[PDB]
Amino acid sequence: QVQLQQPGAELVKPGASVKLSCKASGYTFTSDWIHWVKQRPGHGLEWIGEIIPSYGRANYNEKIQKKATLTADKSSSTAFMQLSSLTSEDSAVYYCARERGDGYFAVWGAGTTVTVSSAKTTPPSVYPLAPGSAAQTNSMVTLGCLVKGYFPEPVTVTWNSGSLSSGVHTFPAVLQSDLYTLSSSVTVPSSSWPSETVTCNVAHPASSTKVDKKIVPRD
Amino acid sequence: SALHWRAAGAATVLLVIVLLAGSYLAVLAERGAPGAQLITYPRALFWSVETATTVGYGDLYPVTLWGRCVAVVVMVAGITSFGLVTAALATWFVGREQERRGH
Amino acid sequence: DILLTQSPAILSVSPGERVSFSCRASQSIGTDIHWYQQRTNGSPRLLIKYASESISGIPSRFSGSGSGTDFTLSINSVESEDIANYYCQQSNRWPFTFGSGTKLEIKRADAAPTVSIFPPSSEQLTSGGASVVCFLNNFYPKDINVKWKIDGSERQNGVLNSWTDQDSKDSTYSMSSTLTLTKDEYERHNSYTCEATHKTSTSPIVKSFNRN
Ligand SMILES: CCCCCCCCCCCCCC(=O)O[C@@H](CO)COC(=O)CCCCCCCC
Ligand SMILES: CCCCCCCCCO
Ligand SMILES: [K+]
Ligand SMILES: [K+]
Ligand SMILES: [K+]
Ligand SMILES: [K+]
Ligand SMILES: [K+]
Repeated sequence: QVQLQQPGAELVKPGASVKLSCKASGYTFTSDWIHWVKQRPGHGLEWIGEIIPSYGRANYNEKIQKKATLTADKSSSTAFMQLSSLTSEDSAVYYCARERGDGYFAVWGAGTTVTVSSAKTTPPSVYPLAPGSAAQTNSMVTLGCLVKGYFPEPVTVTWNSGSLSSGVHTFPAVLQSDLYTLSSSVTVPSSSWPSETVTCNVAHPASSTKVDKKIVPRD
Repeated sequence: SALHWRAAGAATVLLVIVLLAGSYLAVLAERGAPGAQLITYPRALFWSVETATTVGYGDLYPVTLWGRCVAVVVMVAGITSFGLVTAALATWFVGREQERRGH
Repeated sequence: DILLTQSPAILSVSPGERVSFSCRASQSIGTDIHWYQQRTNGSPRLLIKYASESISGIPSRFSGSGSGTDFTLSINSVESEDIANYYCQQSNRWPFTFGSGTKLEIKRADAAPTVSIFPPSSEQLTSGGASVVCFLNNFYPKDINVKWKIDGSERQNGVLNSWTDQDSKDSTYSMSSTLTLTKDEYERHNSYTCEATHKTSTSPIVKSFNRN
């Protein structure tokens, strides 16, 4: 199943320490190493460090800044990374991967979007979009939802408790002074909606906010 | 069941154990030193067999102090194991020759 | 360390066709190379282990070959789902290293956009300001021009555009255009337009509405 489990996002004021957690279900051999991979926005993957828990030994990327500290936990099978005292360059998605000691990363985690900014957390506000008060559609009708005024990244956006992908085009965020804004599109056969139902589930893994709203047509 | 046999057996068991532990510990000591090729388990295993049986190919030698201590352990353990099995065979043949005669 | 070079960073291909990514290590490493896949806001997917060995759940579409310093990742019959970034990773010397990456583009048939325009809602104005959103979905090529003209008079500010990557569902592209105005300005007009202009349409493809 899903084995490595990482928190969605972290926000740190520029200078503190941040402690990333990665928890593993599935098998847990003694020959398991746990690796970390920094992926800056627009950059590739960059190996940070590894740790063997069934002994507790850690190695760190000696070729880039070695600020961090990997630690272990005996029972629960959980590892920690201690990225302490940062700038605004240390803002990236941080993956943890499991390696069976045979060199390749079999399983990865979902990542942890770590954000460095002097600002504080602002949850979003979702406003829906039914087609205009009178506009003519075809065999496929297209909806959407607006998620604006939030901080920080990211926002998980799904349609109908995640059970829908048919025509889902979610768009990247935009800058609008200290807060974000982005839209998610969905395209179903007009033979359905509104003669059925369409809700959208928007989680903000930072302020921790599930938000929902059905898309009912404009009168 | 005598002793030379009952010691060669223990040498074999302990050699197998040391090959396994040496694989593991060699990986555990080599990772972290840039340039180390001895950093996965399945080949730390074959390196341990090539090192204990005093073959030494030379394609996966350790490069750190602890990795080299582990290597010395593996070398000494393998040499002891095989010298002791040789002693066992010699004792067996001596016995069989002390019977083809009498003493 | 070991340098993994991936040439080129961008590789474009038509559907149903064999693309070949390439990885080159700065010294002989045997076959200790492993291929991962990552889509937009995805995580890495182990495609191939030790140069040329299969992974469960990976299609026969994906091969993998080479040894020493030169290694190749091939795809017979590319399809839209393959649109991702591809990395190589070595496990022959410490530390493990990754490659710079390589993007797969699919050149597909030309497609005119699907345009849609949306007025604000009875929570957005119930909470204050307003925003009028305009979508341009599943078009190809990716070159298109959003146009905001209020009352005929072109409006130029507050147009926060946003662009998808190439959609890994059908090799297409999409775009949104946020235009945000508090109802102080929204209520004293009633005409909001959104045109587009694509390689496939010499005429503008337009959408608009009224506040009534
Ligand atoms: C005057 C007579 C000289 C006789 C020999 C003396 C040798 C010096 C001390 C040996 C270790 C010092 C460590 C050091 O400062 O070296 C480490 C520095 O990174 C790396 O060690 C090494 O990589 C060397 C490992 C040698 C292992 C030998 C095992 C023998 C059973
Ligand atoms: C003789 C066995 C020594 C154990 C070596 C442990 C490796 C630790 C290196 O950091
Ligand atoms: K010899
Ligand atoms: K020899
Ligand atoms: K040799
Ligand atoms: K040699
Ligand atoms: K000998």
